[PDB]
Amino acid sequence: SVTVKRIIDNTVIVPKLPANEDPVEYPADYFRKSKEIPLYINTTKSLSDLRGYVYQGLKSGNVSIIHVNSYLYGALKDIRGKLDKDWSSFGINIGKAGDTIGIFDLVSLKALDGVLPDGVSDASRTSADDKWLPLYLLGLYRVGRTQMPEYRKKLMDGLTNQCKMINEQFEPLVPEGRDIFDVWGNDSNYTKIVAAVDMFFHMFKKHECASFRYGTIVSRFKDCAALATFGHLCKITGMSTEDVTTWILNREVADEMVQMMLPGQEIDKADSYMPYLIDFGLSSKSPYSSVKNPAFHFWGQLTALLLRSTRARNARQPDDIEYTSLTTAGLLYAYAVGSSADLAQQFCVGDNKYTPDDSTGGLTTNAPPQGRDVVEWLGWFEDQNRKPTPDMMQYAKRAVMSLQGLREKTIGKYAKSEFDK
Amino acid sequence: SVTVKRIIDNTVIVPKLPANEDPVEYPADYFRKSKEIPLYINTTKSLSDLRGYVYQGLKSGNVSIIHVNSYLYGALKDIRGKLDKDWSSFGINIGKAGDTIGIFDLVSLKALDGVLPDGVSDASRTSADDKWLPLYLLGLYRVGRTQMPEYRKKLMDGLTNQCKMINEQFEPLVPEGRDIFDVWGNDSNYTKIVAAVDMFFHMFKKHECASFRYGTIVSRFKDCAALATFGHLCKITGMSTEDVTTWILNREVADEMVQMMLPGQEIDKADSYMPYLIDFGLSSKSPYSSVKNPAFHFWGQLTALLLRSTRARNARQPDDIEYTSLTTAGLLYAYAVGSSADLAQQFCVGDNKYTPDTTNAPPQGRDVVEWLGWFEDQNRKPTPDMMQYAKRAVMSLQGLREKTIGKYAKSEFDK
RNA sequence: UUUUUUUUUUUUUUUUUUUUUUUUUUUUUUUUUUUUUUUUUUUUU
Repeated sequence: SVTVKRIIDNTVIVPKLPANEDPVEYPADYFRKSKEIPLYINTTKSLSDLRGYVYQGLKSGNVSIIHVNSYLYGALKDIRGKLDKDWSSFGINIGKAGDTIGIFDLVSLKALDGVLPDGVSDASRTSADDKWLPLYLLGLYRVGRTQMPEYRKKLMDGLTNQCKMINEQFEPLVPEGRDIFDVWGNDSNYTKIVAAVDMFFHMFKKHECASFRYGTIVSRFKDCAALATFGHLCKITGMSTEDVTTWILNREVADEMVQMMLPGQEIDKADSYMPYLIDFGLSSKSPYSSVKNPAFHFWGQLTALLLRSTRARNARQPDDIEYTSLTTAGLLYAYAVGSSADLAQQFCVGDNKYTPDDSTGGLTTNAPPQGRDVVEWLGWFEDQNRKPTPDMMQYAKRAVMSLQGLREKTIGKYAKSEFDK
Repeated sequence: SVTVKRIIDNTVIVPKLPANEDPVEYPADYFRKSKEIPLYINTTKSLSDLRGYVYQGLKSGNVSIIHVNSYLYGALKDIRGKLDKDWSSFGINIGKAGDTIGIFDLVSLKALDGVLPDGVSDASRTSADDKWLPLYLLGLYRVGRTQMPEYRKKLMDGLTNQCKMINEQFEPLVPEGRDIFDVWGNDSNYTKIVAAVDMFFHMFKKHECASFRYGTIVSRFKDCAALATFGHLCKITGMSTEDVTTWILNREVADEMVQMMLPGQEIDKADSYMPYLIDFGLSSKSPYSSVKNPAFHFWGQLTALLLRSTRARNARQPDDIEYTSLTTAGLLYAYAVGSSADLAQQFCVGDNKYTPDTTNAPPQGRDVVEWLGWFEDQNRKPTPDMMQYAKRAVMSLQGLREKTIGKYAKSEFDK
């Protein structure tokens, strides 16, 4: 309808509305530009010194990020790990058959000049070093993310990990909520280390030091929720990835989907850079984020909730998506899966059940399709005047009533308002 | 009916009522007049000094706006940012062709003479300067707007931002509510800076200092709510902008609409001056305001509420609009969209579903004409199903502030 | 006794402001107050 007129007086009006941008950036379409990920670990002073500046700065309640980065690089240059097979991503050849490589085999540059305390702090601290101190430093990255009292839930475990080798304790005193170390995550160089470590131990899963993954793990797939919700959807319906896809039933979800499955981005790859696209700063607007995939995110989570997901009762309810239609589509999917059990004899002793029996005996009209086929159901749905039948509605009610403790703006609370009146 | 007579005695009466004015002012119809936006950053004394007068005045509990403006101009003349493509708005050619430009490439004049403390304050403060001090100053603009305890919600984040570089803390002590800095927003020169900064970093989205956008952002589209509600309406119904338009069903909403879509105002433009029409003082009565688009604003928000918007349960309920009719029209729109799911197979494996296969059964899709007609058939009075639809949309809403269209909606439909 | 709205008037008549506002919306990115890994009956000589 490129053209709209106003009837009263036959004048043209040209409906337009403010431009929005934030185009996503994929990982591949970046190793076009550079062919290395720069890690500006700056000053290169003694490790013995650095071990000091931190062990102090920590107990103190302030310590330069610049210092901790430098210390980490220091205690982590263990060139451990022997390449099982080969290894390469996005063209970059990280190593190969049994080469020996270490964490920072992901691209080190140095820089700047200014620091803090002079040359050499308090010698008091020894090689109660690598062992555990780095783990702490990395641990805090995880803790620095959660905005809620749950943080002290993690820190608890964050140290009841820790105790392993020396049995120390707390270091700061100040809660968090953003101010303390909670802002380390804002240091492009810090994150790059966290990512490099996680990506590294994800490969050498078995390694005395692979315990460092604690707290370094919440960097893997950071800002890739949509991919995850898609994964859960499959697991939770029993359907294949291609079958689940066909059940997508509104454009902007298909749009979203197409956007996520763009090829040659290595998402199905074992150990690639793609999962850390954010923390290595490969991309500044993830294509797989839940906020750039709102329609999908809603549909997928609402559906899983109707199918009894626990995860899904607390997902966030995006804004500016087409709710009513998104949820009608979810209901249907949920209803189809919900009433047609896979159900098929699996083992036997000489006597199977052949499902056959002259498969026609009950309702032939408004009895809904047998299996889980989009076409059968779409058609059945047409037959129903494209308006949810009372049973579906009943299905939804019995899935959302008896949910309790629902945070507002979650799709849990949305679902319960919509269906359990 | 230019003529009204009184039956009892055949005398003419001439109904008239008080004149109202506030005609709107568009942005374009202004770069007719001037061709520059004047920024009277006054005194031009040392930055080192200024850094002082504020760092003091702040911790104190009073500091001249005049000073802070000057300080800002001081720490912000970073001529950073290299023009990606070209850049021009309303005729004004801001930059070009790989040019390098900085924030204040939007028109500086100087003025007046009088100030406050003498020449040089407390040297105590250094270049813990640009880094973070300006951000604070700008941050306050945002905080200075909200009239509610939510302000300390923003200031919280307003500093837990802050904490990056230096880790400082509070500066005033006195809450807010209009008195402290909450009045900086009244300084035509202050705002002009806020706008210039926002408009600048909206262009150079990627820039070490682009973090300054915090708190400078609520100036973008300030007093342009109607435009926003129209955008949400589209997003929330799934309809195109031209299709949504056709669902407008009462004159004064069409009037309103026509007013908003006046051409050559650059509203669909990426980075124009239009969004900052108020803070650059391009216009003193926005055409896009919610108060100059009441009917639209009501209709648009009511409809979105029926369609499950969360945003919309708290919109304000304008006065002096035609409620009953405005809401009948909204209901219908909401009912149409609400019952006809887009619903269409999108991916396949060799076997698509071809959709191919009464009286008071309502139209199939979402077409105004089909529905208008169906509605005629219904004696232009909402059927029991619609009414039911409305109820199930508004009951189970809780926590409604009064004068919101949330509360209006719940009173009308969930008896 | 004579009185009688616990009425008053003087003007009034939104415990409305119009100057601009109107999601007690938002840096951005983002969103199970998920997860180290192993487990996961606050089962047991």
